Amino acid sequence: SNIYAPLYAPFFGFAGCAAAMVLSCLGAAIGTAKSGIGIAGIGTFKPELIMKSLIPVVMSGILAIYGLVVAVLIAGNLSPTEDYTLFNGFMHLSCGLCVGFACLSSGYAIGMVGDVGVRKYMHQPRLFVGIVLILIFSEVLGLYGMIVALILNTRGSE
Amino acid sequence: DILSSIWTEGLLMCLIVSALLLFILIVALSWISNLDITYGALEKSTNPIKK
Amino acid sequence: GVYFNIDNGFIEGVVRGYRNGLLSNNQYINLTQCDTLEDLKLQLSSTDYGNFLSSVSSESLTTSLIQEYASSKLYHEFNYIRDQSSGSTRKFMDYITYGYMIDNVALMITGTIHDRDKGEILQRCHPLGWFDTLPTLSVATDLESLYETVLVDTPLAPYFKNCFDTAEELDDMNIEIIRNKLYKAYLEDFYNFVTEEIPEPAKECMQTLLGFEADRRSINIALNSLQSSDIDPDLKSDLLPNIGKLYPLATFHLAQAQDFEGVRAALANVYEYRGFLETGNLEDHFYQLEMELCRDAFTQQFAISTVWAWMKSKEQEVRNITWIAECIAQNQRERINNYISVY
Amino acid sequence: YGIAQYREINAGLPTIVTFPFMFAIMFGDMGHGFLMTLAALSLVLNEKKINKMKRGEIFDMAFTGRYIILLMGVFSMYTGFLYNDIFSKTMTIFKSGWKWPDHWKKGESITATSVGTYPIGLDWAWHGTENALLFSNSYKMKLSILMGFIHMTYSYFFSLANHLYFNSMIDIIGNFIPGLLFMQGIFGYLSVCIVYKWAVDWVKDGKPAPGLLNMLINMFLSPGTIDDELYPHQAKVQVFLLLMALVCIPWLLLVKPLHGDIMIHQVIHTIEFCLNCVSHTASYLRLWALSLAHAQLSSVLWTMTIQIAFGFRGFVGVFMTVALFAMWFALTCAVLVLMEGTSAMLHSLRLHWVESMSKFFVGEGLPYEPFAFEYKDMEVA
Amino acid sequence: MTELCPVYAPFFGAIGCASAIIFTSLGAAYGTAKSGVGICATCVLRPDLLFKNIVPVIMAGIIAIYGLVVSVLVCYSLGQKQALYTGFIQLGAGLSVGLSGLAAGFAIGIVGDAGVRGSSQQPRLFVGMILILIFAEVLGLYGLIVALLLNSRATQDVV
Amino acid sequence: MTELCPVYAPFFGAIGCASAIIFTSLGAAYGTAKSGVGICATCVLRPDLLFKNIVPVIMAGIIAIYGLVVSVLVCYSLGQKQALYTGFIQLGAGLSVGLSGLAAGFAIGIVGDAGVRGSSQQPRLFVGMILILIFAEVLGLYGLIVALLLNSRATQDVV
Amino acid sequence: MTELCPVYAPFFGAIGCASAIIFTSLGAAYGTAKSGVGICATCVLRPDLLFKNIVPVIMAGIIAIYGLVVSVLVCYSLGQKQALYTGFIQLGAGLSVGLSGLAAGFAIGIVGDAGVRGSSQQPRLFVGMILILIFAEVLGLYGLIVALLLNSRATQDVV
Amino acid sequence: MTELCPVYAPFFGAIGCASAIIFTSLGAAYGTAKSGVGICATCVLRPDLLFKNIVPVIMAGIIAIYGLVVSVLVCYSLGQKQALYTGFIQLGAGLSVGLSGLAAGFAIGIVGDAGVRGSSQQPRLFVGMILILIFAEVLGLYGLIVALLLNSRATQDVV
Amino acid sequence: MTELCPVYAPFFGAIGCASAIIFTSLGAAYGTAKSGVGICATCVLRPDLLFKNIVPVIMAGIIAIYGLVVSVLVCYSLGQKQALYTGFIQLGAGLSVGLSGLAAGFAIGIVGDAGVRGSSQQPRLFVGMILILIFAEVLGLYGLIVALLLNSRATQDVV
Amino acid sequence: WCCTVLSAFGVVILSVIAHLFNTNHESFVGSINDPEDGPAVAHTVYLAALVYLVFFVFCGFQV
Amino acid sequence: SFSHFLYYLVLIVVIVYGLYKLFTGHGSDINFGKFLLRTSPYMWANLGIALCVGLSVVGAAWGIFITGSSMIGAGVRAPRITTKNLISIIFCEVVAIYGLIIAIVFSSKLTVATAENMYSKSNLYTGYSLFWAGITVGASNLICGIAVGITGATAAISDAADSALFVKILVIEIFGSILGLLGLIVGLLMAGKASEFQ
Repeated sequence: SNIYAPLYAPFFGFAGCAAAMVLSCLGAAIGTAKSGIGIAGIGTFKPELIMKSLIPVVMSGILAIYGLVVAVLIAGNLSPTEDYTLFNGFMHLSCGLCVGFACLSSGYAIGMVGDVGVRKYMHQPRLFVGIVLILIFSEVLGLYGMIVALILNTRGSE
Repeated sequence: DILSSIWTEGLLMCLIVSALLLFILIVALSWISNLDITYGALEKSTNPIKK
Repeated sequence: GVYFNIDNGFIEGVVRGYRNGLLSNNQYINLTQCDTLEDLKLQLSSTDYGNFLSSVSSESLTTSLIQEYASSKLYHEFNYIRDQSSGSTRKFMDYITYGYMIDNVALMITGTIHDRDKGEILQRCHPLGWFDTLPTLSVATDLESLYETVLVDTPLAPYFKNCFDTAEELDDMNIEIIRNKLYKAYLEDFYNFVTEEIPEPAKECMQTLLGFEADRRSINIALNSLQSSDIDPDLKSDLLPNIGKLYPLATFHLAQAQDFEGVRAALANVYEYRGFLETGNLEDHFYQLEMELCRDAFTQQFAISTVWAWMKSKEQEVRNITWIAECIAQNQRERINNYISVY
Repeated sequence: YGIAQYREINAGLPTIVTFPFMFAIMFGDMGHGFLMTLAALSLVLNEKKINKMKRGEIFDMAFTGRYIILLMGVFSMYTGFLYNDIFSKTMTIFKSGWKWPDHWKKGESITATSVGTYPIGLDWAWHGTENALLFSNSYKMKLSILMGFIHMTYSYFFSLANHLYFNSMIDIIGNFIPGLLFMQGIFGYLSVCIVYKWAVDWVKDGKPAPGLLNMLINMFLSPGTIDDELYPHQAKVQVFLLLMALVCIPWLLLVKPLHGDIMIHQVIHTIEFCLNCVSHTASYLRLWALSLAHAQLSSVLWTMTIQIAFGFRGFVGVFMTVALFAMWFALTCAVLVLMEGTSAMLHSLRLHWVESMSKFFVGEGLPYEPFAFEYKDMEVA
Repeated sequence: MTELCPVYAPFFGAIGCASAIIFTSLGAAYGTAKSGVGICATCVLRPDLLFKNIVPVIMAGIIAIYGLVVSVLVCYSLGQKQALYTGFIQLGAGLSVGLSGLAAGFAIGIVGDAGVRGSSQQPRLFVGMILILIFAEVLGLYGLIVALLLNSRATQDVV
Repeated sequence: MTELCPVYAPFFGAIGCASAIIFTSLGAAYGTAKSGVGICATCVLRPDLLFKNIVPVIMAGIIAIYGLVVSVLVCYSLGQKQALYTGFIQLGAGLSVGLSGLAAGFAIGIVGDAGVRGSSQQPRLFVGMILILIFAEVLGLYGLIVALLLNSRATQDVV
Repeated sequence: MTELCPVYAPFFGAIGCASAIIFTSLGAAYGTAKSGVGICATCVLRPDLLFKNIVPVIMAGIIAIYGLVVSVLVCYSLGQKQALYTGFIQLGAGLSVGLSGLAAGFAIGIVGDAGVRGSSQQPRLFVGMILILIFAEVLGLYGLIVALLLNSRATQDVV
Repeated sequence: MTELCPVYAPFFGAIGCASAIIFTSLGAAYGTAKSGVGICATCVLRPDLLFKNIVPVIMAGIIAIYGLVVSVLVCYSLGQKQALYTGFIQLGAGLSVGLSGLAAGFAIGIVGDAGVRGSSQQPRLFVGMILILIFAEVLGLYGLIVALLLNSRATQDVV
Repeated sequence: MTELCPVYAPFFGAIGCASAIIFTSLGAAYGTAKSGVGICATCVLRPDLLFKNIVPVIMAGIIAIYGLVVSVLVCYSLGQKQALYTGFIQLGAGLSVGLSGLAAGFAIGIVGDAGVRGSSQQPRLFVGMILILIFAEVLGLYGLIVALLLNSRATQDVV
Repeated sequence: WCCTVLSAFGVVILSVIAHLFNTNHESFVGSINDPEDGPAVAHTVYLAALVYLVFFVFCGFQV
Repeated sequence: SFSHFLYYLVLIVVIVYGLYKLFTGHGSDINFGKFLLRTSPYMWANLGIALCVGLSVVGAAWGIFITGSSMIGAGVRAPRITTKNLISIIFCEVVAIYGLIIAIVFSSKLTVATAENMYSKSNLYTGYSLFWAGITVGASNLICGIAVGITGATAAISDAADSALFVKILVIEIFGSILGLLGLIVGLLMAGKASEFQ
């Protein structure tokens, strides 16, 4: 057989896919949870700008789409029939770890800062610009990992 | 083909499954051992504002 | 915070519903235009308090009576929250009670230095700070008996053993020294407790709110301890909470602040207390800050400190109700709007 | 850091030049230094206008920094001439350096021939080579340590100048001569070691070439020089310097106290003197450290923030390289000059505050604030 | 599988590439979280310097860029026939940059929180905040220098 | 796969070269975090003392400088054919310098916080605080000297 | 490499030499940090007494001296074809000096800050402070002789 | 033992049949304990609701029913000859049903405590708590169905 | 011994018979501990209710009976020349009954404490407390049944 | 406002590296990895220099 | 803590064992790949199918009480919220529905391979695919259950305040449930392509 394609390489390919999806889901879930805690906290007091403050939950969703796209690509370039290579196996492994942990960290950061910012947004109206600035500057954190995932994956296929 | 004479693959499978069972058992024990009884409702206090 | 809802979830829901019952500024305005105390209760029945005060005749109604009855319903409900939960939250609510307990025991110290009466002293004890051995502690024939019965089978023991030595109490004034230093010991222990076993964010909110209360007690001590000079600064330094957020950089100067000039220089050093003592009465400023932090607590949704926030908020609310009732009963309508609550 | 002693040699005067050059030997690049020099000119040229306009948050402490930044910028120019890198990329005006063999295979590994010495700065032939990092790093380790030792000597002579101006002799004989002989006999002996090591063409000389920074740490063991002597008795006679230093340390410990707690203060004084000497001579590697950090950061940014050359001879490629260059210039300016330049500013600043100043500057005196003020148009409230 | 180029060589290089972004992302996440908590908590009293105090999150974004650049270049270093040694140095570079970035991110978070707390209360502390954030950034910068020098060394004279 | 030069030799070299920067970076980060909290606390109240008081953060950056120097020096001895002795020594040097720098960072941060607090009130504690920071830094200096000795013989007449 | 002098023999020596300086650095750093917190707390009231109460930090300095001297000597004891016995014994010496210095450092730190806190009030407690500091430093002293005497036999009549 | 019926295969059947009762029993024990605390706390003031408040306890008993039925119906398939395939199937069925029952028991316990607590104060929360129990028990029935399908599939076409 | 009856099956059998009594004893001991603490905290105010309040203790003793009966039943089957299947079945039965009894002990202790403290006030809470106890011990009943089923299966056509 | 300095630098520096490409200089072009076509990339980088010249003219609106 | 010291002991013993094998030269004797190949793929596939539904049920129940306890607590003050908030519980247990569906579609795949024959690429791929597809679906289901439970609790508290607040917070719950949908779709996509255990 092909020594560079041992039969346990798809194990690591599925490792990449599974880790990517689970960590991305976990990060998006933490972000959504903390942002929702903040939204519900300020709702009972100044119910009005709740829709304007919803945006961090939208970013948690965006993290979810990041995880989705990386995972679906990883799944797409796996199959039993094709001679999957072990290098490609650890490659999908690393792709998954990068994207998943980047999404998890970005979700933690965005959830915490979104919670605190939305709670303090009820007191001061113009804090929303800083809140959304922090929102996007934590967005870039997960975006960077997703780009890492894309390039590492496309070299795995190559 | 054998990994290690004493560490046969079947033993490794048994150890991995038993480790998963042991971990879930220990976490279940951690949940259930943190039961605490709401003793306040079960003791008629001497304070007048309750009685 | 997901483990919070394992057991406190019902407590959380009921306390949040209670927050929904808090009085807002608009219904404070509505209660303002009332002209008579019976009109006050008539309009207040429309509020969360409901028909609570339907058991008293209008002629027998007084501001003190409405104070007592509203505080009584609040105390019923706090006791209900206390005995409907267990564990770390149970100990937390015990610590909430413990401040009122300290005040009550300090009150009982009076009546033991001079034994004029016991039964009325025990009855007039406000019921929130009650513990089991209060009646036994009341029959004390001297300071010594109270000293031993308060070092065993009551939460008073750690503070007393930390602060007092074989009941050297007659030499020290109760209210200025015995009460306040005991309150300090309680406050240090409570801050410690929150720092080990509370989780975030209950921690990050309760620790700063407790620090605020420490700061308020410290500033009150500093201002009330300069009129007389028999409180030596070393005892004053001891008497100050020694934990909070203006400690130590402001606590030291307060300890050595000899006059109003010293306290103004020391307290204005910290940011969020600049001009705090310069204008008006400290009551309004301190209660306003307290209510702001409580509102801040309510913004958090999973946190143990929500019960502290709710019951401080309701206590300050009943204080506002008493203020309105008194400023309408005793006339002087120019000070109705002194109410502090923001909801 | 601290107001001067009543009449001592104010450390400001040497710092006027050393601080900009210590920064520059840390900074290196032509291009970043040139843009920051333009920024300095922005305040130098408009000094008349800015003097009567509120500093605020746009300039703030830079209000007085118009001339500091100018001088560190021109020294950045010099360090660029002598490190040969406009931003990261090396320039090639001067005479051709190493002549790698004229016949090369498609992908062969090619060494280079020392056909001569590049006259001004690091040889441009070193650029892009697999040994470039090692050569440059060894070079600028030695440069940093040598310049730092020279700075130590120049700063320590200020202690002698101060005591001589004050006409005190016991302090001289008890601190300067023992301290000077110690610091020279170890670290300046290391410096003379390294300069002799370059001076001799080692391979042609035939005798073994010692390691890049080896001889002194080899000597730490014993007077029995292990091997690879620098010169005839060069590794042998230095035992005299070592024994002189080790018999000097108790003299330094005892001379000053021999005019209750004076001895207790002076023992601490000797301990801190030696520990500061060794620690600061080691600390002088910071110049190297941020020089290399800046060089590598310039390389990486240049390699993947500018000049992909994608879409060559294409209008879409023109637009893409326009956007890429705008992003590159923004990144270089903000990140590079602000972050790293002020970082090197701070490192050299501390260097002068302790490594040089504390060797001689000890006295703290009263400040001079006379009675006058210009105007009160600040609208105080 | 060559004796010097085993089939499992890509493990170390790939894990280094992964860690190079994972650990720096965790560090930048902590830095951004603590910094922004301080921002929104203390500028609510006085808002106008929100844009001024945005800076520690910019520094955390620079840390994230640092991880991105090291990760993309070590990706560029990856291959199939690579020598075990190459995988070892790619792993070393990845861990170096990632953990140095994690330390830098902890520094960013703590320093930014304290700095914004001070700056909202007193203005001249802003410059000192800037200086410290620069230092907490040059920590991760040194990590990046080590990593890039390593993964440059990870390819020459390799059989 | 030589007996004295096994194929897995450079793994230890890479691990040491990285750890030399990770552990120093962690120490420096803790030091600068504690010192920065101290600086913010003292400067919100005493703004002018900021620039004068910046030194402890510099001495925290010392640990990062030391990590960088030892890491690059260890890296220059890396090689695909390097013997097991070389990897052993580079690993040992990296761990020694990194953990010495971590201890130095703990000391620097703790005493920097304490001394900043003290100098906030009393004026001439600054000199003593500086000398204590000097001893904390020279600790990392001993670590660096040990690392330099190991790296110096990392390739001394190695078979 | 012969089984008398296996290829992995220098691992124990390298890790021992590293751990010696590592553990003495941790001990000295803890001692100096905690005693320096004590100094910063005491000198705000008594600035003049700094030059006298400084001793425990210097004593931690001597602990670091012990660590470096043992580390450098046992490092000079290395070599590629070193006997397994040499590696084992030099690991023993390194760990011995390191952990003995760590214990001594804990003692120095706790005794020093407590003593300086006390001596802030009472002057005659200074001599007792110093006496206890020597009776704690003797721990690192014992570690010093133990490590040196292990090093003496590290290669004595070794094969 | 033959390859497809190895001697260690029945261990997984034994663990499956044990776990299928163990985990459901632990879940039902937690459920009945929490519900018992709740009902004893509420009945002391409201005895009239004691009889109807038992429902969560019957519900934990239903969890126990799940566990018992799956455990017996999986014990009915073990043997010293059973293949490794069947052993895995019964092991997996045991884990699925046991973990499902454990989660369901936790949910019943906590929800029953909260709901009995609510029903003490306000009447029509009783039906709400009952519905939450019903959903949390179709939850457990899902795991029951998974276990039955798995075990039923096991015994067919086995060598 | 034959691979189908390996010599190390008695290890599994001994562990199973051990666990079958150990875990049930742990659970019953904790249950009687909580019940006894509740009795000694309730009877102090209502002395005459003592003998009537000790029912949960009786049932914890019955859980101990379950452990004892499973242990005695298992020990009879155990033997040197047993097949590894018998060892696995004994181990599974022992763990099943032991952990089910431990769950029953958790439940019985918690509900007994709560119920006796409730019945200290509410005299008609004792019937509900008995009901909770019965539906909690049904867990131990099911553990007992699975233990009997497994152990009875353990020696059916065993080679 | 700030685009003036960017435009000026994109004239000067981009032009000097543009010509240094067109000079088929070793440090920039001819390597194994960089594009081999000197004048080809020189054309587009000269076009970038010209568009920055126009951009600088536009930014000269400070008067 | 004793547990942390146990982790330290495990780490040190595994590190020293690995170093011992590497130095004695049997670093290949710790062959992770050989362990993967020799263990039966049936074990991986079945552990995956078991754990997918198990973790789905765990997350479902976790979210169920997380929402329900606060829902009951808030319903005390105003029982108007009970029925109208039960939709949060419905969206919490649709996660369990997803787990059940993934479990049944996975149980469509198991079967007996021809003895030691077909112990090869197809069945190995199927085994690992089933294992970590089950882990993916189960863990994603668990975490979205946690998130939806927290958001449902917050929705209950908010509904106790105002009616329209509940409907504006229900979007948070919808966003949380999108995570569970994504977990289901990724599990299906990355599991389906593996054939049965031929």
